[PDB]
Formats: sequence, C-alpha cells, structure tokens
Amino acid sequence: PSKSAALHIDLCKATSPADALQYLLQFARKPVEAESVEGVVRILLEHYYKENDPSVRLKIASLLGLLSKTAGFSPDCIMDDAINILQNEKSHQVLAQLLDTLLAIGTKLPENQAIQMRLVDVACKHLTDTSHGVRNKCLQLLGNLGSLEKVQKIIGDYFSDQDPRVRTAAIKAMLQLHERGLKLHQTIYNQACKLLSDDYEQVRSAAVQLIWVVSQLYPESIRLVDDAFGKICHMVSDGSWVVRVQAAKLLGSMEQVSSHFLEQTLDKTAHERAKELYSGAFVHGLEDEMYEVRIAAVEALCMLAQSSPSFAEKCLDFLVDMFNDEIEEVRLQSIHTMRKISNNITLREDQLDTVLAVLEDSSRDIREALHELLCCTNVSTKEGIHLALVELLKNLTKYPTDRDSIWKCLKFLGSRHPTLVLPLVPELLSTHPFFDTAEPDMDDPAYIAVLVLIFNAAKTCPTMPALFSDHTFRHYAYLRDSLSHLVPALRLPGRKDPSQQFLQQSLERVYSLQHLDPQGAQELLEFTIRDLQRLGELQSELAGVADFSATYLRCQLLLIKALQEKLWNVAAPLYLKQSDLASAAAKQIMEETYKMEFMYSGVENKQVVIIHHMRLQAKALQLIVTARTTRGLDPLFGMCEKFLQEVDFFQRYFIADLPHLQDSFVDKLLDLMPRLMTSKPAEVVKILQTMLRQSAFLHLPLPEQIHKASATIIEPAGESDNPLRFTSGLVVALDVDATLEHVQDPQNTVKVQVLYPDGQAQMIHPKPADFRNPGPGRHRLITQVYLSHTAWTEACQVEVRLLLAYNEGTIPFSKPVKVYIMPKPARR
Amino acid sequence: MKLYCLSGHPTLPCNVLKFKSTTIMLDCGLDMTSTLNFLPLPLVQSPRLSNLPGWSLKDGNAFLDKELKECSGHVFVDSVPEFCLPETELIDLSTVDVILISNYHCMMALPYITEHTGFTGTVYATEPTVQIGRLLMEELVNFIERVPKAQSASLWKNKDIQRLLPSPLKDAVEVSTWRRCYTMQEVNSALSKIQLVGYSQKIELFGAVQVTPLSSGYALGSSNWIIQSHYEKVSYVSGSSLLTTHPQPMDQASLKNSDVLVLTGLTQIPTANPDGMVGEFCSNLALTVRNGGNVLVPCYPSGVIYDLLECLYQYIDSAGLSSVPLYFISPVANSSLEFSQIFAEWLCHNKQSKVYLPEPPFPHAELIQTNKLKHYPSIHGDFSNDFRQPCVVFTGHPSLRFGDVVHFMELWGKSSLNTVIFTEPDFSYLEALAPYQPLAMKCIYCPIDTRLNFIQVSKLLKEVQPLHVVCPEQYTQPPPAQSHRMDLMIDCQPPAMSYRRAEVLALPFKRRYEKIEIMPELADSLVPMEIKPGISLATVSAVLHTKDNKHLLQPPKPLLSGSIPVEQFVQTLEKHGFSDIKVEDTAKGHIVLLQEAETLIQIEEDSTHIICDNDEMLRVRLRDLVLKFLQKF
Repeated sequence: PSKSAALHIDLCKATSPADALQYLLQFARKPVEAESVEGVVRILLEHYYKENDPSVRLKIASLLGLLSKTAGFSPDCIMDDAINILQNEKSHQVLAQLLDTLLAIGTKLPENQAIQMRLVDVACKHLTDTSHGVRNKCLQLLGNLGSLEKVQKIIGDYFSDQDPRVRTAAIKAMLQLHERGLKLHQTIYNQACKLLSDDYEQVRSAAVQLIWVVSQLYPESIRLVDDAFGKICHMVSDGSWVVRVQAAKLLGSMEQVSSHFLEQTLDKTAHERAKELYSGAFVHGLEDEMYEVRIAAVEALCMLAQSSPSFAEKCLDFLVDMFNDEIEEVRLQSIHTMRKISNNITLREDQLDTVLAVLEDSSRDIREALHELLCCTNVSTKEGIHLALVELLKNLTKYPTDRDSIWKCLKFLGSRHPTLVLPLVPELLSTHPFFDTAEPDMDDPAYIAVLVLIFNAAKTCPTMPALFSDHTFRHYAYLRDSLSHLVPALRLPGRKDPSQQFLQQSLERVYSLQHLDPQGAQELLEFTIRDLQRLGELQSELAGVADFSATYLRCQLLLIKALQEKLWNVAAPLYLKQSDLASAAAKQIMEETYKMEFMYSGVENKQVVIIHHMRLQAKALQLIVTARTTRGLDPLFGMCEKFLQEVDFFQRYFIADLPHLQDSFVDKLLDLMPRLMTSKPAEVVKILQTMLRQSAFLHLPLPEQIHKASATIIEPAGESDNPLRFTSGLVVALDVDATLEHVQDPQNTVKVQVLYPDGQAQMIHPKPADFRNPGPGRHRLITQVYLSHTAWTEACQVEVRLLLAYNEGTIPFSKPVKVYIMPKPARR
Repeated sequence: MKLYCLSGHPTLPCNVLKFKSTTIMLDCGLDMTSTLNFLPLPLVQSPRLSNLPGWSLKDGNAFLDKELKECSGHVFVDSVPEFCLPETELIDLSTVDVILISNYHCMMALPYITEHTGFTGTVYATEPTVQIGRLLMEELVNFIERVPKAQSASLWKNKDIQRLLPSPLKDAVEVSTWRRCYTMQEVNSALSKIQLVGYSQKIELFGAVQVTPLSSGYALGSSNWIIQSHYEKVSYVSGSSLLTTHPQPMDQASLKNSDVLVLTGLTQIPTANPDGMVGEFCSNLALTVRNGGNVLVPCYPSGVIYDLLECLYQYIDSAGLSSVPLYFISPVANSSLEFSQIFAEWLCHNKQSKVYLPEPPFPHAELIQTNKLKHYPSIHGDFSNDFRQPCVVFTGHPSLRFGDVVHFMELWGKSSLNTVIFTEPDFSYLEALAPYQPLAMKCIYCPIDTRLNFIQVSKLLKEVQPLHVVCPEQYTQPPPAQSHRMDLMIDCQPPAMSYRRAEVLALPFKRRYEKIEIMPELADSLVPMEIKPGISLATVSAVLHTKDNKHLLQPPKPLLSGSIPVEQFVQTLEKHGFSDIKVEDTAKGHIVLLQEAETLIQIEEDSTHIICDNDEMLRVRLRDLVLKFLQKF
C-alpha cells in the first residue's frame, strides 16, 4: 500500500540525487513498516537497486537494514541480500552498506546455524576486500557470527595486515569471540605480544586487553602471567594516558601473580629511613600523571591487595604518604582502599600522619572517611590508642558537628580491641588515688566520647567495674538510658496480629450491620470512622490501610446523609437554597474518590473498579441534584445522555468483575439499561433516585501493607519574620526542600504550587534531576522556585504547597508554608 | 573525492568529505531557526504569555487551540523549543572516521552526533574553540533547563497540518528530525572525547592524510582547515575575518595552491559597515542614557562582546557617563572573562605586546577594577540587590527565545523610554521580536559582523587561484532582499558548483600519483640511463614494504622497446666472430641469413623475427645479443 505508493512515486519522479534522497529520507524518518509488507518493500527496493547513484543504493541498503531491525523478515531477505552481495561489487560505499545489511540480518533475529550465519560467514570470507573496503566490517561480521565451539588463521593474518583500523577491528572481534567463549590459544599470546609492539596508538590499547585475557585464560608458557604482567607494567610506563588508564584497570582485574614479582614491581627510600628512625611499576604509575591514572592505580592496588594476604605493608606506606594528593577524589579513594585492605594490618608509626589527616579544614567527606578508617582499622600499642584518643578529642573540640561519627568510631574501636585500653583507665579519667574527685559533667561531649569507648571496652573484660567510680556507675545508667545503640549491655552491680484482626472484625461488623435504619447506619459509620482513625494514629504499618478504609466509610456516610436530606421530603418545584448539603456532598465525595484512587500507593483493580463504582454513584447523585434544581428539559436530556454514556464507558472498560458485583447499583442499572434508553429523563431520574436509595453497599477488599503518600516541606521553615527582600520586577530564587514518602512516579506527579497574594496560582514543575532517591520508596525534592511580582507596600506572605497531579486534576497533600516576600522599587 | 553536505544553512555546516581511504567530517550546525519559531520560555510566567489566545484549525479537527497559540495576528507553537539537526542518515557517522571543528558556533551540535549515533573516532578543535564551546553548551543547557517546560506537541509536526499552517510555519523545513535539548552527561562525554591541537600543527592520520589548522581570525581560536596528501590539497575556509580584529590574523600563505577550496561562513548582512554601525550603536546608547532609561543588548559571551566593550570603554570616556553602570548577566560570565583574559598567544600582536608589558590584553579587567562593569551569573540574588536605573545590560542569549533577555524585556515592554539594541546577525530580528509585539520599546537594529564580504571574497580567490571552488546555493543565487544587485553573488572562474541541504557532489579530480620512498642502498644499486635529452631512466626491481599506508621499496618483468639496426647487427656479428652473413632488402625490411644453424631473421618497422633450427647455445647467444641491442623498459 504505502510502500507501493512510495515506489511508484520514486519511479515517476526519477530525479537523480534529489527525489531519491528525498524519498529515502521520508521513508526512513516517517515510521517503521510494523507489518509483513517489509518484504514487499524490500522486493521493490531490490528491483529499484538496478540503477545508478551508488550513494542512493547505499542509503537504500541502510533503509533495508533499518526495516530488518524490526525482525519482520528473515530467510527471503537473507537470500536477496546474498544475491545483491554476490552481484553488486561496486566500490567501498556499496560494499560497506552490504556489510552493514549483512550484520543487521545476522544479528537481527535468527542467531542460528544452517545457512543463517555460516553461509554469511563463508560469503564474507570469500568477499574480503582488497583495500579497507569491507575488512573491518567483515571482521566484526565473523566476530558476531562466530561459528561454533570447535577462523584462527585468517584472524592471525588480519593481525599482521596493513591498516591499524583493520587491526583494531580484528581485536574487537577477539573481544566478541572471548565473550562468546571460543577458547583462544597461546599462538594468540605470541602474536598479541607482537601486537603490543605496534608503534601506534589504540592498537596497543585493545591488544593489551587481549594479552590480559589470554593471561587470565591460562598461565602456561615456560611463567606466562608474570611475563604478561611485566609487559603490562612496561606498557604502563607509556606516555599515553588513555592507554595507562586501561592498563591499570586491567592489571587490577588481574588477580593471581608471583608474589616476589609483585614486590619486584613495588621495588625502587624515606619510608624505610623513617622505619629505621622509629626502630618500578607502581612507583612510577602512581605519581606519573594526574587523577585518572591515579584512581585506576589505587583501584588496581585495592583489588590485588584484597587478593594477596601479604604485600599490604609495602602499599600501606604508599597510601599513607599519598593521602595529600591535591585531588579530593584521589583522597577519598585512598581512604576507601585503606579501609578495604585494613585487615591483619598494623600502623605502629603511621598513626601520627594518618591522624594529622583527620585534622582537616572543612572537607566533611574526608573527615567522615577517616572516621570510618579509624573505626575499621587495627592498632597494636597502648601508646597508639592514647594518641589516637587525644587527637580525636582535638577533632571533636575543633569541629563539634561530627561528634556522632566520633562516638560511633570510638565504639567500634572499643569493640574491635578492648584489652589495649586497660592501663589507661586510671589516666584518661581523673581518679586521684585517695581523693574524692569532683563529679564529671554529664552531657560534655568529650566525656561522653571517652565513656562510650570505656563501656565498649568493658563489654568483654570484666576487670574494671571495680576500677569505676560512682559517677561512672550512674553515668553508665544514663548513657544506657539515652544512647541505646552506642553503649552495650553490661553487668554492673547497680544495673542488673491483634491490630489486623480488630480492623477486620470492625469492617465485617459494618458489612453485616448494613441492613438497618439510616440513622443507626449514621451512628455506626461515625463510630467506626473515628475508631479506624484512632488506629491509624496508634500504629504505623496499619496506618495506610486504616485511613484508606476510614475515608471509604466517610465516603459512604456522606452519601447516606445526602440521601437522608429533607430535600426529598419537600416537594420538587421549590428547591429553595443552601440546603444543598447533597451538592457539597457530591463535590466532596468526588474529590475523595480521586484522592482515594491516586494518593495511595498500593491499589489493585478490584479496589479500582470499586472506586469507579463509587464515582459513578457520585455522578448519579450530582445528576439527581441538578435535576431537582434545573427547569430546562434539554439540559436534563444532555445530562442524562452524558451520564448514561459514562455508564457505558464503565461497563466497556470493566467487562470483568460483574459477577463480583452482586446486587450492585451499577449491575442492576445495567440490567435496566435499555428501558432508560427508551424512557424520558424525568422517570429516568425518578427511577435512579429510588434505585440508588435502596441500591446497595459494596464490600471493599483490604489489600496488603499499602501506604498513603506524604509530603513534608522541611525548607523553608516559614517561621522567620525577617522578610525576603528584592527589587521590583526582579526575581528571587527560593529553594524548596521536601521529603516525599511512598510516591510512585514522583518526577511526573509531584508539582509545586505557589500562591501569590494577589490571588494567582503559579504551577512549577521540577526537573527530574531534582528527585533524589536515597532509599526505597522515599524521595527528596530539592528545587528552585522563582518568585517575582511588582513592588509591594509592606511584606506579605506567599503560599508554597505541593500539589499532586494525575492523568486531569490536582490534589493537595502537603501542609502549606508561608514565606515573607517584599519587593522594593528601583533605587533611582 | 566526494562531498556530502548535510546542512542547507550557509553559516552552520556539516561537510562529510571522503578522500582516499579515510572519512573526515567538518563542523556541526545547530540551527536555531526552529528555536525562533517556538514560543519563548519566561523565567517567571508573565500574565500576557499565560493568557495568549489559542489559534484554531479552520477545520477544527486538530487540537491546535492548545497545541498552538496566537499573538498580534501571528501564530507560534507552544512547547519546549526544539533545535534543527543536520540530516544524519545520509551517511553512517559510525563509518565517518575523523571530525574537525572550525569554531565554537560550529561545535554547538556535538553531543547529538557524538553520543547517540555511534561515532567512535577522534575529534579535533583548538583550545579556545573547545573551551568557549563548553561555556556555550553550558549556558544553552542551563537555559533550556532552569525551568522545565515539558510540554511537546506533534500534530502540528504532522505534515498535512504543516501544509495547512501559514508562513513561516508553512516555511518550516525538516520538522520531523527536530529534537529536544541534551544534558550534562552528554556534554561531558563529548568534551572528554575531544582532543587538542594548536595552530600550524601537522596531525597525521594513518599515514593517509595530514591536517593543519590556520587562524581564520573571526573568533578567538576560530580556524580554517587544510587537509593534504602529498599531491592533493583541500582548503576548507569557514568564517574568516581579514579585518583588524582581536584574534590572530588570517594566514593565506598555506591556504593558496589548493586543489579543492570549500568556502562557507560568509557574512549575513553584506551591506553592513561594522565600525560605522558600532559608532551608531554608541551614539544611540548615549542618547538612551541621556534620556534616562535602560538598554538591553543580547550577546554571545565571545567576540562581539569584547569588541563592543572596548568601544564602549572609549565612548564612556568620551561622553562622561561614568554614573550609569554596566551589568553583564549570564551564568558563564565569570569563566568567559577569565578565559578571554588568559587566552593571550592566540591574539594579535598589539594584545600580545600588551601581555609582554604586564597588563591584561583586554580593558574589561580594568573596567572591573574601576567597577563600571559588573558581571552576574543570574538575575536572582545580589544582582537584585545591586540593580540600578538608568542602566546598561548585556544579557546571555541573542536568539531572544529564552533567558534573562526574555525576562528583562517582559519587565520593560510597557515602557517606551528604554531601548533594545540587536548586535548579532544570525537571526531575523522581525521574527525574533514578533512574540512581544506590540512593543513600546525602541528597537534599533545595528548588527555587527566581521565575516568577509563578497569584495574580499573576490580578492581572496583572485589571490589564491584554486582549481575547484565549492560554495552554497544561497551564495550562488541572488538574495531575495536585493536581487537587483550584482556584487552580492560570488563570482569565480570556473563557476563554483552549488549544493542544497543533504546533497552529494563528486569533485572534479582523479587520483593519479601518491608518495613512495626509495631506500638508499637500492638507489645506489640503480643506475639511470638516457635515451632522450633531459630524460634518464632506469628499470626497477624491488620489494614493496607498506606499513600504515606509507610505502617503501627495497631490493629482494620488464620487456623490450626500440628497433634494431641491420647494418650495426651484421657489423657487430662480424666483429664478434660470426662470418658469412648475407643481407637482402625488401620493401620495408631486411632479410639477413647466417649460415650457421641456418638462421634467417626478418627486420621490419616494429617487427623482428628470428627462425632457426633446434639449437640452444646459439639461440641464447642471439637472445642476449638482440636484447642488449635495445633499451629496456
């Protein structure tokens, strides 16, 4: 159809470059065929291919490949492409287009044997070109159509052929063959060495990846992995930094090696000069170039140091001197690798400079990482414990904000090794051997920091409750009272589903006691509503389902009050004024159904069709009220037509669950539907009135532990009487910082609404980078809101609130905040 | 050699040149013509733009009332603004190998090609080009961001509705491939894929080609390219400025003696006198300041801004307007000033000597020191604390369809005393200023251009004399503004073939020779010999060794040429030892008989024939004799 029309248009136009390029571009950019007509389009393209303009032919071949990407065609297109490749030897462009079409056909769908890939591979092998025509493309063809787990001769020749581009394509094919397996051999190792020596860029970069992969395949040459590793290091000392980054990451991926060869790599020093005072691979690869190769080197070192239980000291010094690397990424990665290798590790002298490291200007990340290092480290000496304590107290008294991390790292230190601190107990806390020492301060953070270390030490060793004083006894009582997760339980002499069932029972009570007086229904509904509200406050994990069923019961009570309104007792033509609690009920009940559908997180289609039933009931009540108030027979006819149309939409959407609805308003109305088509709207609304008066009450199946969304703006605070000041017409940027809890699709649903006090609403959408996701189902919105207006006489209050939009309407689910805004006029 | 032109824009090209075994593409256009068509993005939602009425389809079937809006009898599309792309499907950009950049305006469209398509080769640009390009893409992504307007319409992008719509929406070209804007991870990916180059640097590609950049002089670091093999020369000139400007002056010495010259990046307003319009700018600025209002100037943060601030420095010293302040507002302002400050060696000799005599080359650092000009990243905050009236504001974006420019003229539209001054020629100011119309603001259109006019084009082509010239169809054709004028079209002998958007040309050249090297021992072994005056030749016998497309010959079947004389033949047979040899003559040849082995030889014009018995040693003796009585080819 469309393809035949396009072919006819192309044949009718027959302009040389112009109509051909225009038709090809239109056919490609319009749409996919999305049908079986792709074969007919390919047949028409193959018929039209017997012409001039090989550029247009290549574009047609690319279009054929793009059409084959939808996986409609297979063997017939394969045979046609084979014929075209056999009979279309016309220069590099058409050869490349044929190669690309062959790759698309091979990788598109079949991935099978029996002339699905083997025939194409043989065709590529026979049609290897003479000068850069297909060579790279046919190499990647054989890579992606590797034959079987039984090409090695021809890839060996194509390693030593002319073009470095062809060499790199062969190497990429080697990547593909290894990731498909194929079990390469040791002649590949030898030719990979001679490809490491290739005098040219990036050929080296991928060939050294090949030498890594054959070395990790098998270590059998004479020592194969040691020779490969030495080649890797002598390649690390190359000038090219991309090559070096590749080199360091791959040698880190290498995991087993001769240990003595590893110390030969680390061999050259002021480290051993300082060690006596107390008593060339990596040594160029760390301080050779900047932070790319530095990070790659430290990740290599962490991986192989986690591999080797030995060897760690000779990189321990090489990290402790290479903290201050003037790039904070390198700093953080150095601390992280020291953590990850800090096992069976002593720091008998390095504690001094590694704690001069934690003394630091602001560097909040660095100081936190060093606290983690000190909590996960090991030490050997009592003096080291003492000085670690004294400069940790320096840090706490200098930056009194990360005291929480200080206390937790002291806790981990005491838990890690308790017995070191035992001689310090008389010294660290002043306990004068006969005097009554004055009582220490209780909430002094330094004293807390020492006390938590003491108790974490006293977890195991029992020989210091006698060392404790009486203030220490009551302070252990207070600290165990206050910080439950920082101090453990000790042995001091002084200190030696009902909810779900009840919810189900109350709901089934209402469901059973449905068949009684409207008044008694009202009091039962009110009682159970405030009951479930109390339960939702009472517990947390039942709060969502409790509030959901509670607002459903509020919905039902609202509709029953609207029905029991005295408007029905009073005669029809009056409808005075202001008694339309029914109409206000209709608006509230529609809003509550929307809220009940969208603001909650876990809803399933049974609940959803119950919601839509209730929404139909709401529309019916609204139609009844407007029928009561409206005199125009044609507005009545229009409203009746729209209401019945929506009923038809409901049943068409929910064909299902009609057996689940028993004695239902909607299903009984569907039974009486054709008579509503026949009858005048007056008796329609009369029957609808009585019908819904004695319709039903549906059961609402309670689902699993669902939650309702909750938005809380923590910034701005909004208690500030200091106004935010600017000049007229100019804008002030106000950050909005809010916590969202249990929201699906947050970047598309949560929108900011600002009310300007002249009464207008501005709706600001946040960009989807403003929704950080620190955990599961709990998000943080950090955004800018741009406020501007003309000048005001005094400061006023601008409202900021978080609206939730669906798909159609918006629902507030956040507490509003007031921000004081005052624009000045121009200064001159 | 083959050329694919993927951009019908004369100033913002993409040229895929296929030469030898490599593919080199030049430049990257990101046409903001569709940006002009889309609605502006207010930083704060203005009431009038909020309640702009919705233009409706006359049939009424489509929802163009909310897809589109109308203003002042003119229609616009309501969405996030789009950007026109060069047509990428004409050639696989993955098979396209190496990318060159002229300038930052020609690198604006780089993350599109370098991330999505699958290109994996190398990209070249100079340091000021790549840095000012990073600043520009940062500003652009910020302004498309900083307020997300995620609405997008497509039924107007349907072709039938586009046909039904009036101009310029009728005049929209290639609406289907227009795309949304790119992001920081894309920016950083392209800007890590970049590699560096200085002027006159010879970069070899695979031994196949060698490329060199030359100072075009239009922008700081703007560079024309030269691609050469050892017999072939392509000079790609895009956006040069041979007038006295702040960058390095244009260098035509290597530009000349070129086989194929491609010329793009010419002027947009040929009739504009630059320094004259700069003076008119200064006069109008002084008039507005003396009237006591506010002036807006939208400008890119390179080039024209520096020239404008220098002239305004001299003019404020002339007119004594030190009371009124200058505010340069853009999120890239501080880094732009610092980069223009330290980029010294790329300047001209005056500014280099200014560096050599310890002062900064630009006077706006001294302007900052004197506090007349203050830079601000965004209008929210301390700028709102320090704003003044009367005032001068140079704002971030010149296409007027987004940013602090659109917010400021929404603020100032009601007043008439204030003044807007356009300074960049890359868009039509009528379609730029259409959405805010009616507008009390005084508009004065004095565009500033440094690209070379057609007179200088004619002078440069007559100076360099290339074999082939390639220029756009818009430069071949008369402009619609002045079709009567003749000097507005490029003239060249031979006339240059043109091209349209997404077009293919095969350039008039055939590859004949290439570069091979001999090795000195083989050259010692070879002995030339002479058959003609001034011509000495020698047969060769060697082994080729070709690594990385460079070719050399080393020692490890030639035939005959030339007639043999019968008289010398028999004379040397007699003096060598052969005897009793008899010669008879024919109409054109000689029959010579040697009685030993019964040898009869006929000699004719380009015809010789020897017939003897079954003999071997006499046959090989006659073989070497007749082969040594001629010249070997």
